[PDB]
Amino acid sequence: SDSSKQTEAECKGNYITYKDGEVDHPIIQPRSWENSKFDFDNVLAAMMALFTVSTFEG
Amino acid sequence: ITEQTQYFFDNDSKSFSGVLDCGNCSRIFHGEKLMNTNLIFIMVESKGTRLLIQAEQTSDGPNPCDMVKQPRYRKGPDVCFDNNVLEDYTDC
Amino acid sequence: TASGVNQLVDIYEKYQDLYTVEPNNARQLVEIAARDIEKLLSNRSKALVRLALEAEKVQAAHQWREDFASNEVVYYNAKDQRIKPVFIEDANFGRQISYQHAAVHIPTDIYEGSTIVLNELNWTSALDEVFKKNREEDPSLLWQVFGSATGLARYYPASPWVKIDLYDVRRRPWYIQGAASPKDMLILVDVSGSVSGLTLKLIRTSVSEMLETLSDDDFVNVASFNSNAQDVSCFQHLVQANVRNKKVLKDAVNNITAKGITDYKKGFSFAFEQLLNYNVSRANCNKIIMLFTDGGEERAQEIFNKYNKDKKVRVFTFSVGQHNYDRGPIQWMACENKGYYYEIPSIGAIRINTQEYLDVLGRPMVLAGDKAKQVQWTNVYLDALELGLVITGTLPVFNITGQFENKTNLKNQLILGVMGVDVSLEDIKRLTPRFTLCPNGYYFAIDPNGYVLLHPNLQPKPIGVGIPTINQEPVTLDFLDAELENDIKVEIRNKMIDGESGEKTFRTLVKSQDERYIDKGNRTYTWTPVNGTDYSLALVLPTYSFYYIKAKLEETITQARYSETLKPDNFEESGYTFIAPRDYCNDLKISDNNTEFLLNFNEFIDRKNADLINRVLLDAGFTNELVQNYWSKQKNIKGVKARFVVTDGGITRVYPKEAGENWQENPETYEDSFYKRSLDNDNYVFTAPYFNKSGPGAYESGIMVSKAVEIYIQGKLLKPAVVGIKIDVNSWIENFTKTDCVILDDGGFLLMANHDDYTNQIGRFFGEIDPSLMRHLVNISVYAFNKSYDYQSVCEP
Ligand SMILES: *[C@@H]1O[C@H](CO)[C@@H](O)[C@H](O)[C@H]1NC(C)=O
Ligand SMILES: *[C@@H]1O[C@H](CO)[C@@H](O)[C@H](O)[C@H]1NC(C)=O
Ligand SMILES: *[C@@H]1O[C@H](CO)[C@@H](O)[C@H](O)[C@H]1NC(C)=O
Ligand SMILES: *[C@@H]1O[C@H](CO)[C@@H](O)[C@H](O)[C@H]1NC(C)=O
Ligand SMILES: *[C@@H]1O[C@H](CO)[C@@H](O)[C@H](O)[C@H]1NC(C)=O
Ligand SMILES: *[C@@H]1O[C@H](CO)[C@@H](O)[C@H](O)[C@H]1NC(C)=O
Ligand SMILES: *[C@@H]1O[C@H](CO)[C@@H](O)[C@H](O)[C@H]1NC(C)=O
Ligand SMILES: *[C@@H]1O[C@H](CO)[C@@H](O)[C@H](O)[C@H]1NC(C)=O
Ligand SMILES: *[C@@H]1O[C@H](CO)[C@@H](O)[C@H](O)[C@H]1NC(C)=O
Repeated sequence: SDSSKQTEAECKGNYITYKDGEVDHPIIQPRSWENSKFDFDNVLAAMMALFTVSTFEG
Repeated sequence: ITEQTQYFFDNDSKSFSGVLDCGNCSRIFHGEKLMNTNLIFIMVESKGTRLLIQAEQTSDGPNPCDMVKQPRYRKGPDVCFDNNVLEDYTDC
Repeated sequence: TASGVNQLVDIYEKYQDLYTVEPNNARQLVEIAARDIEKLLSNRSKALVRLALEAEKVQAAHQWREDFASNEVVYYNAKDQRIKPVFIEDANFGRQISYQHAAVHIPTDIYEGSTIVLNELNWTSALDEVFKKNREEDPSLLWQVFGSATGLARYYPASPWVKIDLYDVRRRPWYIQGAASPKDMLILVDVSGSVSGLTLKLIRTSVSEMLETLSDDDFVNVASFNSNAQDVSCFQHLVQANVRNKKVLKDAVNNITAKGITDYKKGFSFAFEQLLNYNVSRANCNKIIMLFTDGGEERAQEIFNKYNKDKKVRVFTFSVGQHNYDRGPIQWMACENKGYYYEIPSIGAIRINTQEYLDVLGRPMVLAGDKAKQVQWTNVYLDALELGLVITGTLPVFNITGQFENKTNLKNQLILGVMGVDVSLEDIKRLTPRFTLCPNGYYFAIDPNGYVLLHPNLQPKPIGVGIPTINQEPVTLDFLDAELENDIKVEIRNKMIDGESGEKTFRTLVKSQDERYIDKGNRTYTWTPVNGTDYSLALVLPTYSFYYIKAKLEETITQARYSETLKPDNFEESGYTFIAPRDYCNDLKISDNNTEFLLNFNEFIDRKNADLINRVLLDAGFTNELVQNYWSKQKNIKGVKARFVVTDGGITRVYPKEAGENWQENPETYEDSFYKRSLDNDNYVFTAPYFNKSGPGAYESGIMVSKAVEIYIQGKLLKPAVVGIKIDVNSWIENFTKTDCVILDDGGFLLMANHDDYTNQIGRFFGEIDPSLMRHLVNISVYAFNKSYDYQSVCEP
């Protein structure tokens, strides 16, 4: 969820995200090592992921 | 930054007088300081422009663009450990 | 006749006994105060030294565990295996304390249980023993913080953290003080066409943060190259990065725009030219050039060979923003020079990156064995734990792992962190007793930079910068800006900074405590350097405050009648009475309501600093004698609304007992404007009451008068007390009318004007009434003015 942690082990705990890019008004938020909505982890997952691409959506 | 102002007596002389020339008119004033006391007595003439404000009013400090030309005396620290030959420049 | 100055003179004179006028030498006092403050600072330095030694020795043997799921570290995280603490409402720090362990404060954006953090917790957990050792071998020590170079903060007296927590020890001024030596910054903002949009926002925010990470003892400037290296601001050279200059640079940076074509060669040439302006009082050490840009394609090899041949200057470079431009040139520019290359992908990465160059700047001092372990006191700044004004001593702790094995191939060139101790100005103030001096006298000390330290005019609130705008910086007041500055005081300031010890006398103008009057008086300055550190404690004594009265009492019977002299129930026949909140031993210290303080003092004296209480009791006795003898006699004179007498020690007495309800003067005598002013002059002083006050006054209180009670005990001028009266307005209106007539005082405050409308608005500053009268009056060598500045004030906008 935080863009400055390129691995799960370093992606934990809270982090500061700024609303709409203004330097002021920070907002605390947690870090989640979330995967893409559609991912190629499996062959089955790949097939459904590629299906939407064939549908010109997402 | 508030810009305070205060006023105080300048001359030890007591008697003062003159004329006031606000506009197309004349006035008479005579001043006299109460001896052995911090008071001044003046007699202005009846009414016939720009308000002086001794109350502190918000204002910007001295223009820093001008003060840096002649900075106040300053004696900084005299150690500043830097420039050691036995240093590693492999970090980037 | 009403106040009876001569009557009090006689009352004091007849009782020659109970007086022993010791002389304030003005030199032994400053000497001893300097010695005591030096001793306190050396105590703190010793504590820091031992803490640093213990921390380094503990770090030397850690073994770097990597599986903490078992044998979990035990610590008390402030932001609430954690600990359950039992808190004692200790009044020393004004908040809950434990004294049984050192709390921790992991910044919100650092994972609590990371592998690197947990190791820091583990090896620092042994520091609590030495923390307790220090706090036990001597009390009154506020904090011991170990600002590890990972964001941690292990402060010994464990209190809950004082809403989003942005605190980060690696950015606090007391950390940057020890992390690296002073600098000569030069930020090369890249305002070129390629940085339009988000990149420019990131550049401006990062530059502002960087300027926020500069102490008040290092210089800075902000250039910019867009095929032409201009300057965003009005300075055109290095400008000390003060509290003010930072604001100018921040505004200039905020008001920039992307345009033109990038030109690194010309920009770097301009930059290297600016750092060679040796005749502008530069802090000639740690030269730096921190280029900001999106991405380059030309490495200025020729410029780096023309200037910076010997690698004198360092060059950091930020590749701010998300883009796809080449970064090889920037990395190479950082690498060739003794610098380091960073990246700022987006907001959030600014705070953790802009502060990293201090790690690089610390390499030479780390490589220096022990010449760098020098306690380095900071400048006054508001504490992060809401404690007041505290100056922090700092001492870096180095990384000694593999020492005595001579491996010397490791990351032993980076400090573990700066770890400091805190000294509160309220603690220094009790080493310089003001009560022996007259209300006008006081102490003050100044940084080498001139910034004041322990000055009466230093109020605990942020120093203002510019006018506020419609919708943490240290409290640094330059010594000339804390008082009226002239051509004489500047010489004193210059001499103190150099450490020269000498005494000077002259006649200067003092801004009264109400910021509404100015008077001429003599102020024999005196200064000396505290050899322990870099400071210059001063001392201001008027010519009439050389000698002071100290009371000696042994009968204990007169002490009794003095003890019940100021009882609350004797007011009806002895007039109301105040007592100054002075430290009469551990007696309760009052805050707002003086009545309970008087009751507590009565209880304390009934039960049983001895000289100070003796002086207060003697003053109470003499004031009671005066009031009962005379003021009880000619009660309620025709035009005397009320009568009051103020002495030293804190005895203020008002006779009618009804004017007390309309007595706005502060109970403390040393803070009473009229008292100091009345001492300053040698004639009756009239105080015009304020105008349009939410509270009552100017008709039911009356104008105030005062006159210092000069005394000659043995040929020495003394002005211990002041006797004044509050003349009723109506009676002396009747007087004046019996004789456009305007009665006025210095400061242009209408006491009366014959016209009824004017005297209706009595007390308003004359000048909102007939401005032209004064506008001409100021021109004829009467009613001059001194347009001074007050940097500590509050505004509505
Ligand atoms: C400081 O300097 C010297 C000590 O050698 C002496 O003249 C002076 O009394 C010293 N005072 C203090 C407070 O250190
Ligand atoms: C300095 O420390 C010593 C040792 O605890 C103590 O006796 C002395 O009073 C301290 N000095 C001050 C000024 O607190
Ligand atoms: C480090 O952790 C181990 C295991 O928890 C512990 O035995 C050791 O005491 C810790 N280090 C220190 C300095 O206490
Ligand atoms: C911003 O800088 C430009 C530079 O020409 C200037 O014209 C403009 O007045 C400045 N605006 C402010 C608010 O300082
Ligand atoms: C200071 O140095 C600059 C740059 O070399 C030069 O232009 C200027 O004349 C110098 N001024 C003085 C007073 O030395
Ligand atoms: C201290 O230096 C050693 C050198 O090997 C390093 O392993 C260690 O991590 C350093 N200290 C910390 C707290 O990282
Ligand atoms: C006093 O100040 C208030 C401020 O709101 C103003 O409304 C009122 O008219 C003033 N009155 C006088 C007598 O100055
Ligand atoms: C005030 O004094 C100045 C300077 O002497 C003079 O120029 C001016 O005419 C005088 N009168 C006024 C109304 O300013
Ligand atoms: C205050 O004003 C007087 C008279 O105008 C002048 O002589 C003096 O130098 C001024 N001092 C300051 C500090 O402004």
